[PDB]
Amino acid sequence: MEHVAFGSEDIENTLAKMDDGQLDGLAFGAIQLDGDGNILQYNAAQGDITGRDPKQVIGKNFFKDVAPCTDSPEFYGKFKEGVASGNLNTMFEYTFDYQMTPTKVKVHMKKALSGDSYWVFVKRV
Ligand SMILES: *C(=O)/C=C\c1ccc(O)cc1
Repeated sequence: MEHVAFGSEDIENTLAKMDDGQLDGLAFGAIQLDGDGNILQYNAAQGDITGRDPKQVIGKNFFKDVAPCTDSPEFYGKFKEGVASGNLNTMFEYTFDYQMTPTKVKVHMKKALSGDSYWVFVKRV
């Protein structure tokens, strides 16, 4: 259980040191996306919430393949804008409802410290 609070101001610095195994000890859902939306990391808390098997979604496109419910200006559009601008820090509520019971969550999207990588953090509300 890695002690990092959701929405922490310096979360990108703290998560810079975690490998896939340490990511699995977070109290919340954590997805790392590349600039095109491909999933690079996907932790255990996130699979708990979504029912996805983390090893099976690495490599897949989040917006096209795994989470089409996020393919809308309200989620993907903010993502695309941040990638385009090279800056991203936003939090909002969303409902996850593809192939699963509709689940309301808090989403925090933030640019990683490292290269062209972007974090998506999720927790139940
Ligand atoms: C909408 O599609 C939100 C996200 C999401 C992620 C994974 C799975 O399996 C369903 C939905």
